[PDB]
Amino acid sequence: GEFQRKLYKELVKNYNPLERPVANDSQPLTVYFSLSLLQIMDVDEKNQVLTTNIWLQMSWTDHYLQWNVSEYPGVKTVRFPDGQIWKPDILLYNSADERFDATFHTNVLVNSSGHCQYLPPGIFKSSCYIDVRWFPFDVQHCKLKFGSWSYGGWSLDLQMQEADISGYIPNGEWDLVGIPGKRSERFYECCKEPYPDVTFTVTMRRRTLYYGLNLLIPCVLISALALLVFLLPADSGEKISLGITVLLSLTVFMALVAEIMPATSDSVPLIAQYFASTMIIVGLSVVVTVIVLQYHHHDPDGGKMPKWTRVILLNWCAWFLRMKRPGDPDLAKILEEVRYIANRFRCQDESEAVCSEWKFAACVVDRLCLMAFSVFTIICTIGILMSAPNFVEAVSKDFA
Amino acid sequence: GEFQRKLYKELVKNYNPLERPVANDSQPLTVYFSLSLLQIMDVDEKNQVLTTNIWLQMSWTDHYLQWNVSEYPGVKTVRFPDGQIWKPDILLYNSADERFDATFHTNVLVNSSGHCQYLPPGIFKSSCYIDVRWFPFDVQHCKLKFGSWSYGGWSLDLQMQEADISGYIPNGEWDLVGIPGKRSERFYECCKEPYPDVTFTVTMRRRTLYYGLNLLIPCVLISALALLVFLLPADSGEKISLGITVLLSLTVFMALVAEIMPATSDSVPLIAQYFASTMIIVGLSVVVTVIVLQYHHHDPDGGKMPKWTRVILLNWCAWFLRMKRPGDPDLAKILEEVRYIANRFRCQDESEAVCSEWKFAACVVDRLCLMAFSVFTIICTIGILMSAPNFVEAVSKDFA
Amino acid sequence: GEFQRKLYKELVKNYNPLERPVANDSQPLTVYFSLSLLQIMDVDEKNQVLTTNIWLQMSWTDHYLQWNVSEYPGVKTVRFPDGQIWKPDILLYNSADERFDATFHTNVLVNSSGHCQYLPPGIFKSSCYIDVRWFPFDVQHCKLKFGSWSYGGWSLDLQMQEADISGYIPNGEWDLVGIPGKRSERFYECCKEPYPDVTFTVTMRRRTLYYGLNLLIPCVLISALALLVFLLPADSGEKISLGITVLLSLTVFMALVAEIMPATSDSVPLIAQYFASTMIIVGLSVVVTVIVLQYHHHDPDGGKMPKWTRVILLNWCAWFLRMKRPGDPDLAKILEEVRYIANRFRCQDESEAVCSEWKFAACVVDRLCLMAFSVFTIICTIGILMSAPNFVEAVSKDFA
Amino acid sequence: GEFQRKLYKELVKNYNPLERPVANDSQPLTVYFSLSLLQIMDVDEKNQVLTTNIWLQMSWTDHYLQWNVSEYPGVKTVRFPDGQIWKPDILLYNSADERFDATFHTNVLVNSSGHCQYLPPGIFKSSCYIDVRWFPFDVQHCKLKFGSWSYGGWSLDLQMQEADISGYIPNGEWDLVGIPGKRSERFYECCKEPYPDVTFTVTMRRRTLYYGLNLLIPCVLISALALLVFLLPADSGEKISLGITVLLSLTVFMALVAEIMPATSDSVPLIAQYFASTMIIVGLSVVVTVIVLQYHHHDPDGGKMPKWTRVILLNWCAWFLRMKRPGDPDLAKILEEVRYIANRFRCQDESEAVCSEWKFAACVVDRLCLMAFSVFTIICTIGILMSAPNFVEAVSKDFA
Amino acid sequence: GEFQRKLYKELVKNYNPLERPVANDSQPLTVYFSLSLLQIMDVDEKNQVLTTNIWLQMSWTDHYLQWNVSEYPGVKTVRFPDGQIWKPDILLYNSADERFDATFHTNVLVNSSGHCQYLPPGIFKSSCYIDVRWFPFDVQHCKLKFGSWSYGGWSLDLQMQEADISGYIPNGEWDLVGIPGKRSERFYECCKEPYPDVTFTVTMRRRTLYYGLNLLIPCVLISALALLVFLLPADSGEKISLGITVLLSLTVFMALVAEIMPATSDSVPLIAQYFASTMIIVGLSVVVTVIVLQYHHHDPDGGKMPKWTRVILLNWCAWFLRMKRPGDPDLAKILEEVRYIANRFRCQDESEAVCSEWKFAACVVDRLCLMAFSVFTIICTIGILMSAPNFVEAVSKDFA
Ligand SMILES: CN1CCC[C@H]1c1cccnc1
Ligand SMILES: CN1CCC[C@H]1c1cccnc1
Ligand SMILES: CN1CCC[C@H]1c1cccnc1
Ligand SMILES: CN1CCC[C@H]1c1cccnc1
Repeated sequence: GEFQRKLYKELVKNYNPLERPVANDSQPLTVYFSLSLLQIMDVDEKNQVLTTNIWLQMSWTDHYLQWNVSEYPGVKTVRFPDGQIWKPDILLYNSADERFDATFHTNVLVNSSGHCQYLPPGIFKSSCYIDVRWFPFDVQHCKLKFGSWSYGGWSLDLQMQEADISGYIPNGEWDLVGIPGKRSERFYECCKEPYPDVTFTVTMRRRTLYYGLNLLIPCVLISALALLVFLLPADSGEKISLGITVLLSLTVFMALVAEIMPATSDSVPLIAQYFASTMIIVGLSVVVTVIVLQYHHHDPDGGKMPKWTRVILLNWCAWFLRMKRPGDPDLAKILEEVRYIANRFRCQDESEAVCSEWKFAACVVDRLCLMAFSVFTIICTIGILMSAPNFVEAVSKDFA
Repeated sequence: GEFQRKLYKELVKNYNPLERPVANDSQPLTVYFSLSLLQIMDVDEKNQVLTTNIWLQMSWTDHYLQWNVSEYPGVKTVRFPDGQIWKPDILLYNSADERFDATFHTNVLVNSSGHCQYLPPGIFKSSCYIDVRWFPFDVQHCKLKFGSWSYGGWSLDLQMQEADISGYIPNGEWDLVGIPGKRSERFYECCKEPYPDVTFTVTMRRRTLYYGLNLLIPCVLISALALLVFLLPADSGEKISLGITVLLSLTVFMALVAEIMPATSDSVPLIAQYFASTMIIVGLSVVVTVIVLQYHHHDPDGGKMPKWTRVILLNWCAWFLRMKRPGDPDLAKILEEVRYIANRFRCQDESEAVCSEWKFAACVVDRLCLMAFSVFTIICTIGILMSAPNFVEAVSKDFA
Repeated sequence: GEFQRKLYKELVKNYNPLERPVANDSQPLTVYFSLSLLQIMDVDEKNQVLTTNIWLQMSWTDHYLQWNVSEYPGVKTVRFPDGQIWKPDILLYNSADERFDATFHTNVLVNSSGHCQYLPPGIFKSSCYIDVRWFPFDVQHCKLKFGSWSYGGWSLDLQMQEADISGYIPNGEWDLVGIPGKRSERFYECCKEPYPDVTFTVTMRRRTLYYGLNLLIPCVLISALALLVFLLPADSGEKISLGITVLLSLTVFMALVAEIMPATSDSVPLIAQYFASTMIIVGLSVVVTVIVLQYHHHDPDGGKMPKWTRVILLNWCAWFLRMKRPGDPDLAKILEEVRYIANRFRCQDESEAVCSEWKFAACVVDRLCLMAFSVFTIICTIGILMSAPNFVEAVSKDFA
Repeated sequence: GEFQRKLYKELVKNYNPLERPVANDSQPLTVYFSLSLLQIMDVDEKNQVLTTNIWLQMSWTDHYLQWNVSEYPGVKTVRFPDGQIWKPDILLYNSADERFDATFHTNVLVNSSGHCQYLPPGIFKSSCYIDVRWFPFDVQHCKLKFGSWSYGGWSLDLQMQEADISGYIPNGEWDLVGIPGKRSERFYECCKEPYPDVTFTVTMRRRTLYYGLNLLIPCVLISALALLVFLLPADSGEKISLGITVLLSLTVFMALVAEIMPATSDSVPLIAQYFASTMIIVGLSVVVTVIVLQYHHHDPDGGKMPKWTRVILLNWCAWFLRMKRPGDPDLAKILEEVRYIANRFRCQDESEAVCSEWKFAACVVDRLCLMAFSVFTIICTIGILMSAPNFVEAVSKDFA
Repeated sequence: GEFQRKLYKELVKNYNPLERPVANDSQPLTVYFSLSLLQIMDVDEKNQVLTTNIWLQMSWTDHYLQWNVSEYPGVKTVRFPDGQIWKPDILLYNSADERFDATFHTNVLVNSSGHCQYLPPGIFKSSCYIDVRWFPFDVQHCKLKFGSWSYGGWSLDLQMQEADISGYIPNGEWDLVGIPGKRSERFYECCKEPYPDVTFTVTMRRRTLYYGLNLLIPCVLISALALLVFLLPADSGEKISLGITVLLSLTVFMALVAEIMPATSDSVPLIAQYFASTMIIVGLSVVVTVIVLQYHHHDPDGGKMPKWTRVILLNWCAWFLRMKRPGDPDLAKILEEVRYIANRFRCQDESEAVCSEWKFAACVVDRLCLMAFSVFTIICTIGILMSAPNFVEAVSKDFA
């Protein structure tokens, strides 16, 4: 259109894109900054990197891009590309992207009264501190720091508008609690001028259904299966095999799965604590299995039972568990020979009785250890899980 | 040519690439937008990222790029590169690429009557919601949202043309069901102007041949082989080894293959449910194996069976399964000694008979458990698989 | 030089880089397109992406870049950079690179008679269909489609010259069979103008030495050592251990190694078929081992051998395999007592006689199944391998 | 503003961005270079790559960008983008990024007296030598070398200001010791001119809580559990199983975990030394277990022990460990026959006694080797861990 | 300064960056090309990609960039950025980066007599053929080809200066042997003009301390521990378990670690050959263990030993190994009964003697095969290691 073309010709006349568009130079320029979050595309615990897809909202009044709509009847808004009009140098301070600016420079809508608008999208990659102490029931606060790079408080009076999450799409792993913001002024060793900034904190809670179903439940079930080593009769040579195979499976599990955790040293993760507790339980189970096998395979001539252990293990533990406690010269020479045979048989029977008593003591120790270990692992797992905060509310929100 | 050079000289005379080419500024500009899908290169279930090779189709009428062919006899079409003529700022709203615009800016052909065409290719990386509840028999709908970034409904009246899949090449993993689309107008908190957009939904079904062959069949086969623990005679100490080895192999299979699923918590995947069912079956098989070994290795002097279990396990289960149920003074002192030997032998024989009865009870329990577990696992696998919709048609298309 | 500088000044005068350099605008411009394959950098079966390092070759006559060498004695060729002269917009249609154009824009040589040359290099990433049905003995045909983007048949008459592989550096994995090319005209729904293109098909054969040494041989050898379960005497209980451990090793092998295959569903790959056959063989070997152990550990009082199985297993299989088939009152009651002990011993002897017959039957079944499984695995492996085409020629080229 | 626009117009009049802004060309230009470390985002031991978020600080006096504020009442500072004013070509010499320069070119603040300021951020990726001889208790010194690329001592007199870590955020894995630096002049084979540079050395210490908890503790515990093979009674048959399973688990652990060490050959890492010691201990334990099983399973008729091993193993080791040491014609023919039976029984008892003495000797060796191996492993692990320097202080800082 | 600004104004007057700066156009331009290798950042055996950080050195005489220093007292050197003065289009022919030109375009210094200098750095990624036949003791020669892209011999007379490695920082993994180069002229099918090039060959040797310590030693030790299967007494059922577990661990080791070799078929790598030999040794050991178990568990009623094997295994091998070779009517009916009992006992003793002889033969076979296998494995490992060239010098340089 003739009017649009003439207005475009007259609008850039004597216009310098480097100049701050203010009628009075001594007065600061007010820029309203906001944010429009859409997706928490990825959060990387190991690298402490937050990746989001957001739209930055900026607005300011331009003193030179004004016209009377009566003289230009058809046009009411005009769009300027990058590098043709002044734009704020608002940057993400704590950006982790290889190129510092991840915004996609788009056009700039302009009022008929000089008011401007700027909505550059972009995949923002910010470095936020990630806490894994209460993993996976942790609540993460990551901060997005936005502020003008080379404009101070006397020049660009940055202002805050509430973040908009109307277009936000739910993430399958993280539940958003809110995105509050704050505006503050900081001094720098470079210069004697304040540099106001707008910081948006992203509070997200991790959904624990997948992790609880894939890590906690299988490991708890395998630990409960490890207790089966104490129900295997000692006569079958499979207790050691079962215990060591369970331990090998679990030690493969921890190293293979719980490696996505960052190599931080701020504190021990809850999952690490619980894996360590399970490893201790399984190792002590193997130790007790070795002790039980040592008691079971005792030589009758190796040594009699000591009085204290004999009396305690055959009276007190039996009472507690209600275990059942088992239990012419030719004739002369031929008689002597058969007497020898029978005496040897009697000695064999006495040795067998001693061995049976040893086996009973071993089985009693085994049952007592099974009960104690089951109680210990139940209480330890319950306490470890309940130690983390927001555990009950997380379960109520996820499983219920 | 002289005519072509003169027309190029006269075409850009007083031409502003920022101006919307409309004869009447108060009227909007009609832009026909379409899409030409070529390949679904990659869909990332874990990353919720879809990657496709597509060509965007845009066409609009330019009021300033017109000429009389009679005055330029040889030329009929001209091409302008990027940044020399006005082009719609149509962008992919839900882009997941590091740079928002993935299009490759190509030349722009022009009619002799001002009509234009624009066919920029590009590797579009859009973020779509990926549902894995019915994996691998899931049907996925992902939306590609296209619309002008800075032009509203009063300026750029975006229209729609049906997507073209004539050049589409098939994927070896996903079967296209179609690419429908819709045009809608929505408001934004920025401005009081509607912004029409065109959204193309991609409906793709996953081909399940590879997954069913490489995950389902091996796991069902190994679960069926785990039932062999109940056909092993208890006299050989290998039931526990077989069971624990099968369980370890299955837990490695799970934690090694079922990891490409995203860590979502919307719902439990079907494959996760079926792996959990298989894990429960194998664990309970190990528990029953320990029970059978406990029954088999019973001390004769430990205690007789309770009459209830004796009668039930020796009558009812035997009848149901048609089990076969097995079964001077020198002479005086020599007499007493052989009497003692024979009495000891008779006691040994009766103890052996009791032990054999215990072994029979253990074997009968084992067989009953084998039958029950086979029925349970068959019905559970069949039900879990048949629960997912479109299962039968997926099989008919893939295997048949 | 003065002459060179003057010629450069006069050559750009009134030159428009957007104009097609033709004396008669109605006459199409002839562009000779060729390719210079240098390397096959990488071919990605999983992602269906081919990566090559090639030099495109273009040649066309320019009407405006001509001069008389008599007037410029010293200069005979001139080079222009990108964006200063007209260049064909020849693009790789089926490109899979994040940016569509992977070429590196270099200078353009010019004759003293207007003839031009343009050889841009680049790492080209094309989406070619990869067939893994006969993996690893497959022959892959991948197509590189080149053609002008915005120029039709009435404007840019593309012509094909034979591809040059003179500087081709052989790859250590793939053997180049040839790079034939073809030129065709195809229509588009946009426009009523043909768009000639040049398509180069890359026929490469996979060298199978590495794959046959690292995958086929170890799996065959592991199956051969899994057949050893049928040579272990049943009295020693490690048959189940050996069989299950070999099955575990093989199921780890297949999952860990045969994962570079794409998740395609066009057809079952040969390596997948062979792995499935090996899995079936090992699982059936475990089943037969369980059956053999069940026959070996049979209670003598459990039941006599059925007549049919007894006669056939002790006559027909023995004949076939030529197996060896094994085999005052005081005195009165002392008589009665010794008679009792001897009768018990005789019954005992009959008991181990029956047990030895059972063990012989189990061993005969074991040897028969060993022979059957050996012959079956041999014929299955040979047939599966020889089913794929070009097997013999591939072996003759690689190993011989 | 009118004053701002006029000043911008007059400031770039006759200004060449290529010219070094100095009043006297013969005098060098003083540029104060500093650094503002913000985060140690990632260090790559395998790739010898350091990644940090830093802000470079540069300052210099410009003789052409000066004005009298009395003539421009409102403006006091002006900002110039890249490419419009002269900037130092200060580059990171040892950069490991695909593009050599990673700085984000930002605007340039300017005084009212010509003084300048330049604060370009960037994700700096540098190649620093990484020493793993004391892993994970190592202290790393990586050098960042900054200096002008094409300006010498006579032209650009680079000066140094102390690095600022006021805005530094702690890293969860590395504890910063300090960031000292030095300025030096070094010559080049190209040119007879010094090129002063500023080199910042980053001294970081690795926090060892995570590594000590996840690698040292599990491996020490597994090694301690490997000694349980010596407490297993020899009558049971799981000693070899336990030993070989522990060795397999440990080698799987080492292969899967100690792979993020770089493949350097400068020296053997401490973790590699300790893993090798553990592997040697476990292998020698398996050898000792084989020897003990050979001693335990000795045929009585195979031959009596040598007198030397007899006396030593039954006297000296027993004393040291205080182990208990176990321990008408018809009548004639009937006597002869029963005498035969009894003599055979006596010979059997003699052989049994010899075998029991063999078992006692085997158990004595087993206990002695258990004690020796426990002492050896404890001293070896303590010595290896204490060999690394700063071990005590690292433990005190992390665990205490 | 005024002089510097005036010289900058006068230097670019009538200047054309496209023009070759030569006084006589017919005469070629002499460009001195060199290289300053700094670091071998990474070499990719699998990808056949060599990554180095180098500085390119170029120098040429410019006819138009000359001035009299008397007229410009202060300035003596000037710097031009990219695109303002003519630069050689020297490119890396065999590049592998996604963009062909990986150099960073820095400033260009100029003499007071027209002599120029150009030092563009960059991370150069070149495709070099990598030979893994003698891995890890291989010596790699990779070629970096540099030459003018669009300038021939008649125009740009390229000259070579020796590569500079003064600034080289030694790599931990690879030892530099030297970087010699050559200059040659090649003809291309495009043009009838020679195109001289400079090719630098990088001769690098791999330091083998890490690989020898982490692959060769563990596998040799594991094979030596697999040889322990022949010292286990056959009475303990653990030979099969030990052998199969070692084979499983080794087959995990190979497929898990020796995967960074490329899938090349030029020749079998030394490490692959050694792994194949170890696998064959372990499999044959398992076969021999199965044979020994078959001999040990022989039914005495199965059949007598063949005379040949009896005599050879009891005489020749025993002599060679010096193995010890073990070794009124009532009275009548009581006589008959006791005679029966004793006759059965004598038959039992004869059977036991036959079984003991079988056990002796099995043990002798076991010891003989142990000796043979130890000798075979030691000779095979020594020979396969010594086969590779530069083995002794690599050992002397690394371990000594
Ligand atoms: C607040 N700004 C952003 C970081 C430093 C500071 C600054 C000061 C002067 C010139 N550039 C940047
Ligand atoms: C519809 N457009 C795209 C997203 C927001 C909106 C918009 C409005 C004004 C200026 N830029 C963008
Ligand atoms: C041949 N070109 C490449 C693909 C389609 C066709 C085309 C048609 C119109 C405008 N641009 C491209
Ligand atoms: C100090 N500069 C940076 C590295 C080399 C040196 C240099 C010398 C001459 C021309 N360019 C660079």
